[PDB]
This record gives sequence, C-alpha cells and structure tokens, in this order.
Amino acid sequence: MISLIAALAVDRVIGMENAMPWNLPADLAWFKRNTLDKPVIMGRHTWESIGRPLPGRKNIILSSQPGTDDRVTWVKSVDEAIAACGDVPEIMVIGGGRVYEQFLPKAQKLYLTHIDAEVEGDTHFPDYEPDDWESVFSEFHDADAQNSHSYCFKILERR
Amino acid sequence: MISLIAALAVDRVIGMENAMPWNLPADLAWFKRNTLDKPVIMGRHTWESIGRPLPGRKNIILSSQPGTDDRVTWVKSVDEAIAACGDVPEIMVIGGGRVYEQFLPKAQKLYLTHIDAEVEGDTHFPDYEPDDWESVFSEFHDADAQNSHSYCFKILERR
Ligand SMILES: CN(Cc1cnc2nc(N)nc(N)c2n1)c1ccc(C(=O)N[C@@H](CCC(=O)O)C(=O)O)cc1
Ligand SMILES: CN(Cc1cnc2nc(N)nc(N)c2n1)c1ccc(C(=O)N[C@@H](CCC(=O)O)C(=O)O)cc1
Ligand SMILES: [Ca+2]
Ligand SMILES: [Cl-]
Ligand SMILES: [Cl-]
Repeated sequence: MISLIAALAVDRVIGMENAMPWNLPADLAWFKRNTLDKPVIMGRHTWESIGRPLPGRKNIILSSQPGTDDRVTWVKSVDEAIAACGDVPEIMVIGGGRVYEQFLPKAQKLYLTHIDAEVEGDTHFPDYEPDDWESVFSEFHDADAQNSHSYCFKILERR
Repeated sequence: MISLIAALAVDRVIGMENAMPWNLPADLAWFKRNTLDKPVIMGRHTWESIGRPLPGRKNIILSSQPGTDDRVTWVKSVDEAIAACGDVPEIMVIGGGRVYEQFLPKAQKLYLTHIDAEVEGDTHFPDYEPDDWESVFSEFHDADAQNSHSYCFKILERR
C-alpha cells in the first residue's frame, strides 16, 4: 500500500529547494512516528534538505542523476523504487513535488499536515479531489512556544 | 567581559508570541560555537523555549520567580547572575529582551545574526548606537536547502 506524506502551506504550496519558512517540531515528530520502520521514497532536493539518511528507515532516492552515497538506495524510476522496497505493507513517499505527482494515482493514503502559513511558491501538492478520498482523522493544533504556526493533521483514505 | 548573542529579524525583532517562523540551523551552529564552554545567562521565557539545559555550558536563569529545575542555576539579580559565572573571561547573555536591556550597558561585544525576515514581533533588541560599535566580522549567506532565509553574521566590539 503506497502512502504520501506531506506538509502543505495555504494553497497547497510545498517546498521546491530552500527550507520552508516555519519551525514545526510537532510536524517532524508526526513525520517520524508515521515513517519509522518503513521504507521512504524521496527525490533529490528532499534528500539534500534532510541531509543524512533517516535512521530506522530504508532511504530510497529517485533521481536521474547518480549515487553520491553508499548508505541509501539510488533508483532511476518509479518501478525500480517500488521494487527496492520489498513486500511491506506500507510504502511512504515523502516528497518533493514531482515525486508526489508520480505516486499519487498509485496512492491509497494521504498523511497531510495543513499549515497556516502564507508562503510564496511555484510548487504545489498535486490536486486531489477530496471527494475520491475519506477523512479518517483530523486534529488541529494551535501555534506555541516551539511551533511557529497553527497546523492540522489529516489522514485520508482513497475510496 | 560580557557579550550579547542574538538573532534579529528586520526592525530588530527578537521574539513573537509563538516560535520564530524560520528554520536556521546555521544560526544554531553559530550560537553553539560561540557559546560552548561559557556560561549563558537567560530569562525564563527563553529557558522554557529551549526545553532543556544547553549542553556544555553553565545555565543561569535570571528570574524573580523561583526555580523549577535542578540542572540549572537560578538567580534573581543581575549581580548574582554575574557572580555565579565566576572568573571566566566572557559571559554570554542569550536573551530575551529585557535581559538584553539590563545587560546592554555592561556589554563589550555583540554577536549578531541579521535575518531577512519581515515579522510582527512582540519583543525587540534594544536600540544600540551604531556609531559606538565597530564591526570586526561580517559574513552573508543566502537561504539554502536547510536554512529558510538569508542571514548575516556580525561581531561588534564597543569603540
Ligand atoms: C526537509 N525534510 C523533509 C520533510 C519535512 N517535514 C515533512 N513533514 C511532513 N509532514 N511530511 C513530509 N514529507 C516532510 N518532509 C526533513 C528534515 C528533517 C527531518 C528529520 O530530521 N526528521 C527526524 C525527526 C526530527 C529531529 O530528529 O531533529 C526523523 O527521524 O524523522 C525529516 C524531514
Ligand atoms: C529558542 N532558542 C533561543 C535562541 C535561538 N537562536 C538564537 N540565535 C542566536 N544567534 N542568538 C540567540 N541568543 C538565540 N537564542 C534556542 C533553541 C534551541 C537551541 C539549541 O538547541 N541549540 C543547540 C544547537 C542546535 C541542535 O544541536 O539542535 C545548542 O547546543 O546550542 C538554542 C537556543
Ligand atoms: Ca570593520
Ligand atoms: Cl525533490
Ligand atoms: Cl526571556
């Protein structure tokens, strides 16, 4: 089962290359709880933004360029990223844009962090008709001393 | 001697009601570099924002209210925060606003991070007289894959 996880600003703006203008350790904890122990698919700008392999996860990099690092699996296509994963029950695709675009039609679940931030951007999360998907979980949180902005956690299941 | 270390958005903004909306790991590695093995003074609201005691430095909390944690030294005056530091060549003030205001006139050195972020803030760094300080180091950097905004590092020494 392929799942997408993403953190979206207002209008569905996503990162392109530079780090997003927010501080949300609570989203990073939600990211780790829901990816640990699973294989992760990412694109190359995602890679470098992390800057190291995620521990306790199988790191798969889908790119046309080439394997700088030995600690991660370098794949050139959709299908080879799929296979690199094995027979697991849940595959996490963690971004960026292009990567989302390519896995979504294949995807069964959406983990989304909806953040109350107005950011300028070219890239947006692919359009998904929330009518072809069921909200299974929704929880809002207010900004605080550690979290820069309000946020919403959401789980959607492809109906 | 005493030194102040601060991050400042445009117009000298140093604090919002919630977490600052930037992600600047560069700034934290500059902060640790410059504060390691020195005593740090802070106010309470900065302590609660860090979450724990900073590693490798002596933690001083400047507060009229009494202590919640055994791992740090709590002080109720500027002169007991000094005395508690001992015989160290340089004492680090770390914020927030009112702490910097009390310590300003005693400070000999400023380690400043200028961030190109336009934010409404709560608290501001005190107004200093720029003709009274000499820049002895400047370094600019653009936003990147890990840092949300451009910034510049400066050290100023009192003329
Ligand atoms: C830039 N990047 C991509 C990233 C960031 N937040 C997202 N948030 C969501 N919800 N979804 C994504 N796909 C997402 N991806 C990062 C950067 C750091 C960490 C990381 O350091 N995560 C630690 C948890 C935090 C910490 O160790 O400092 C983890 O083990 O997963 C993860 C992703
Ligand atoms: C809210 N806070 C106050 C803070 C933040 N940025 C600053 N930036 C500067 N230049 N000056 C300050 N006084 C400043 N103060 C923080 C929060 C986290 C850390 C912190 O975790 N720092 C690690 C470095 C980062 C990593 O190891 O997570 C450390 O050893 O100093 C320090 C200060
Ligand atoms: Ca100079
Ligand atoms: Cl990417
Ligand atoms: Cl404070």
